[PDB]
Amino acid sequence: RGVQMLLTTVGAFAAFSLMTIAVGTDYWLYSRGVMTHSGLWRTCCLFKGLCKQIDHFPEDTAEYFLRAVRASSIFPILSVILLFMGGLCIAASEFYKTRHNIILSAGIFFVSAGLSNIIGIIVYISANAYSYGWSFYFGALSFIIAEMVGVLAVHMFIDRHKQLRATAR
Amino acid sequence: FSKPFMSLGISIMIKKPQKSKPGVFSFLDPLAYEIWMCIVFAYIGVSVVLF
Repeated sequence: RGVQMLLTTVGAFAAFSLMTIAVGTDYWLYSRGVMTHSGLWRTCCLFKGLCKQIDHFPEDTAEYFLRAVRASSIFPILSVILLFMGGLCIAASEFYKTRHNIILSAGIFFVSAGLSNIIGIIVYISANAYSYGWSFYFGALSFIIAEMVGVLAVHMFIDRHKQLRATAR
Repeated sequence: FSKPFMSLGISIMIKKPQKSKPGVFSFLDPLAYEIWMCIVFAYIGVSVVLF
């Protein structure tokens, strides 16, 4: 009962922590004119040690729209804020669960936040056009943990719904 | 001079490439080595949507 809820809570916490680490640094790696890492905000070379914001958006209208989406990381930041809101909703629904319908909306918002994070990962991969960083793999692992946590959350929701349907009859 | 016993000319010397065809690494050639991971991620995401 509560063990699966605690597992879902620590999975959401670990996914939020890995998303924070993906926001932080070392998201990608690019050999400049020597390798250099980047975390979608600034770049740091491997002189060696100097760091600066290399996320310069200038140097069809769909190319300018894609550049505006890739600039400032509009998708994954709002995705992480939506994951924080879903985690706050799950924490508010864990204690004193009066209404048995907020968990479904919280899980739906959590799955939509995961889909938006996958869309932001697709944007960050499309804007790259050599190696990769470890925080990209950490964000992918957080996406996998978020998918499994959403599966476990909707499984607990349909179990609680079946329990309510059995007790209501 | 006597008559030439062995005639010769000018040819071209190249690096003589061999059949350097690897195995599994030649399979994931034609698209990328990174689009497939996004394909698997969208696959498991759509399975999450269906479930």
